[PDB]
Amino acid sequence: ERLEKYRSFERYRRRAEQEARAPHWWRTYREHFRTQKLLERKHFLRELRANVEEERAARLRTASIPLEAVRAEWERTCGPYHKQRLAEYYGLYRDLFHGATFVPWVPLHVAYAVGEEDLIPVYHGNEVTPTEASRAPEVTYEADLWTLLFINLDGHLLEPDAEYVHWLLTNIPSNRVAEGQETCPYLPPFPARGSGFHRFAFLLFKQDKPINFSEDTRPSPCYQLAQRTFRTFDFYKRHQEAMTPAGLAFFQCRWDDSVTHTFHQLLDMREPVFEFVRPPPYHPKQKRFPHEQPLRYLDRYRDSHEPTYGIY
Amino acid sequence: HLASADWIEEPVRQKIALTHKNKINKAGELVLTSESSRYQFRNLAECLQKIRDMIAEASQVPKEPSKEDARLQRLRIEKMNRERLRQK
Amino acid sequence: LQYLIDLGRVDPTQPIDLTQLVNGRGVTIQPLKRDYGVQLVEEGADTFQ
Amino acid sequence: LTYCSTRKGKRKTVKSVVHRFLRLHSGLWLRRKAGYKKKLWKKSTARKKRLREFVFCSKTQSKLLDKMTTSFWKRRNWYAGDPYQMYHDRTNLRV
Amino acid sequence: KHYGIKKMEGHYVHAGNILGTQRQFRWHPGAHVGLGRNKCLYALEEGIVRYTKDVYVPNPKNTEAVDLVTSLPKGAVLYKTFVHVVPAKPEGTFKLVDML
Amino acid sequence: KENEAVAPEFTNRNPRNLELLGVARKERGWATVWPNREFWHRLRVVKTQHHVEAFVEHLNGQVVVSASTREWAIKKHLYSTRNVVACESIGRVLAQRCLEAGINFMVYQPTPWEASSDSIKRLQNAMTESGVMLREPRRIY
Amino acid sequence: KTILVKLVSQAGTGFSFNHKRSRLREKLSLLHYDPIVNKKVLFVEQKKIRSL
Amino acid sequence: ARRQAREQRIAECMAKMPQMIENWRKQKRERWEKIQADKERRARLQAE
RNA sequence: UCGGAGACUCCGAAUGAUUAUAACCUAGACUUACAAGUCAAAGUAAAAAUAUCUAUUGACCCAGAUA
Ligand SMILES: [Mg+2]
Ligand SMILES: [Mg+2]
Ligand SMILES: [Mg+2]
Repeated sequence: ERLEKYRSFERYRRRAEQEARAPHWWRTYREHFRTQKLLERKHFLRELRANVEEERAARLRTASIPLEAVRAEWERTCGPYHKQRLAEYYGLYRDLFHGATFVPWVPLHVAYAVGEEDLIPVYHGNEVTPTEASRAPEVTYEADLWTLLFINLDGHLLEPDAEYVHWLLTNIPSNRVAEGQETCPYLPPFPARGSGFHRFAFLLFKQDKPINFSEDTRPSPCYQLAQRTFRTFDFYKRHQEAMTPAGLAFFQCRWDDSVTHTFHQLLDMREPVFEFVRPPPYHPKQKRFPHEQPLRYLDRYRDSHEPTYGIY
Repeated sequence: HLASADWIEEPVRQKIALTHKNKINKAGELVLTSESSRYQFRNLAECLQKIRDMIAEASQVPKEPSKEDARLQRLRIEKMNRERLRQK
Repeated sequence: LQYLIDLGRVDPTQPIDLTQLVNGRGVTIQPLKRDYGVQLVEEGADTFQ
Repeated sequence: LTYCSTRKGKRKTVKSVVHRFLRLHSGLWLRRKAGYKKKLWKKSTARKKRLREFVFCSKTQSKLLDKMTTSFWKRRNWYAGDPYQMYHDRTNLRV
Repeated sequence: KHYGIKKMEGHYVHAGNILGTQRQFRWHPGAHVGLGRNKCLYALEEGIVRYTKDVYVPNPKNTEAVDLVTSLPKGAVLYKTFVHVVPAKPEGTFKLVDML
Repeated sequence: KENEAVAPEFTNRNPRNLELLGVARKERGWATVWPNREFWHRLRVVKTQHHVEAFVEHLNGQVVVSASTREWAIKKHLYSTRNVVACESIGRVLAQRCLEAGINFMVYQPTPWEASSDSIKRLQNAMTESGVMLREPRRIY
Repeated sequence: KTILVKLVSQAGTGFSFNHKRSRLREKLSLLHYDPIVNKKVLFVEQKKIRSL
Repeated sequence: ARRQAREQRIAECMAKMPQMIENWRKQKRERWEKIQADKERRARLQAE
């Protein structure tokens, strides 16, 4: 009576949505399933209010905004926070670090070179064909050592947990990466046909001091998958004292024509083809008398569709 | 072996290879198999017939592709989305 | 058919007919029950040489 | 049922069964759904779909019909092109 | 007739199993549980039935449901009982058909 | 060959692998309850008293990608937090975040009055021109 | 009372389906699916099957 | 011959089918439009 | 005889109106002596997914109709 009644469905929807998140004792579906900078913002906002043109655009609803400036600014402030969710959604933290999660701090920019006119940016989680990945991607980031490597989380075939690395760069001084020793040489992505989309991630680790990486070094070129594979969590554990992750960029890859060339020419193995197999259908145990069941009942339990004549 | 398949017309061999390159073995010999019967004769018939279809489809030009299905439509959207994404 | 030929109960060198199938007890035929002959079947083609 | 007929001294088939049911050599019996031709204008489409089907018989009903039919109706019939060729046998049944 | 809960909690439920039949909407459909015209509830995927109570938000189009929801006071929030079937099988697995 | 050796059964660990393929499950129930749960991703846009925000969330409800006018970078470049163009701007901004993220298909189910809203129509137009599709494909069996 | 009538496909096929209409209404015409033609076509009343 | 007669018969009617469908649709519209012509508009005019 | 309500007392029916007309095929189940009666994914096909409430029965034989 005294309490107000919803006059709009939306306010009730907000109340309903809020309650769903809130815990309840009864079983529910969810269970089962600085200051100076702020002052600068106020000054900028006051300028926007004063601007007559901005008011004219708003009333005429013709205003436009440069997304590029916002995109660059977005990365600086809460990019880390949004980037963390992107990686968190894709489960990169849990698989790579065995459940450990690191917030990204240093933006990681990598773009795959296509010819010379332009180079495709490696947007987080974006799909990139292996064909374009033929050339080693250009890596751009700001640094004052560092180590950056490409990891195939689910690429590995023989062992589920194991992963394959395209290449590993160690002892990177400042921005320049040529000086840092290339422990592993680049190899084109080789996702198998029928294995589905493969998530490939790039991890950048700050290096406090130079460390011996004799184990990391691989013969150039190395064509042994067993030699190539290692555990990222184990590798981080060895150098965890002086190595801490700061940059994460990942992309999505699927089978393409270029993959066929890689498997035989240099990988020197026959390409693996995979088929999606759904669980076989369920039927009740066949009865000697299928009472009330149509004549098709027998065809359900016959494996062979061709006539058999037995002794005759 | 496609290279030693002199019986097949040489120009068409080029077209068949690329169109169905996936079925082509690493050595370059087309590999095709069928498993749908208990009689090798009927299974073999499938293997031979697919060769004839491949030769016929390659020799003939299907001028009209007409429309595509849902699967191809999704792929086309994916490719278009990627092209705009690579602004840099 | 192959099993019968193997054991010497059908003479492959001679022509085969319904009489020589019945004589070698290869098949059993009942004319009174609407039998109109013998139909060859595809089962066993691979082993047939 | 005529258990012993005067002229021959044999059991007699009931022809009401021969005109309604089909026996597969395994021992199953087929039948139609009563009323599948009756008052179709007031039956729902799903209802009509069920009626058109051929249905099996129970152990009791199958046992009854086997008492009302003679062995001649329980033999193997080698019909060329038979549309019931594949259904005369049971496969992959453990019981 | 004989309306009741056919499948109790903890019971394995196959694709087409009918969870329950109700003369009226005593139990509302849940995730992966289709609703029949006769209002009977049938499962859609293999799973384990679990009953929960969740906030009921009606579709905007129907007038009667919207009017009743508005009539409720601001503080009060209504609830309904739902039948859910948690999927218990993986939709598919990956196998190597052939090595080419 | 050691390289040739491969386990008969592959185990792709990517949560999004099956969904991109198209075989991932969808909630096919909730017949009596609206909004429908038949969506891999749902794009919910909330209009507050002073701010309008758009969020893309998975079945679990976690917001994979979020665009909000309250964020400093956008509002510094945006004259009035609540406006029809502001809804247009956030739509384009969210689309770019969605496109770079790799999520190109979502399901958005506005209410009848929400659908009638010009701002939502304008924001939806931004998604279409940006390449974001508001209708997802049906699951394949 | 209502009369049962036979609506006949006008596409030249023999397909027909019986429907019900009120005796006081005009002859009913209803687009319907013709299985033979695998297309929708008009169905027109031909005969009065009975009165119900 | 019967099959050919059957086939040609269906084709001829099918060629004429689109016009008949439009005519049937037109009649339904003509009935529907007239129903609301005086259902409320006549009442509104009377109220005026 | 069927079904609705009450806990035997009351109400109805052998359904009518509205229906831009509602396919085929096929996993799994409900109900049930038998017979009858219910719900339905997938696949496929028309079209641009469920007819609308309230509720509604009659077997076999045998006669009618049609292309
Ligand atoms: Mg014999
Ligand atoms: Mg029964
Ligand atoms: Mg279906």
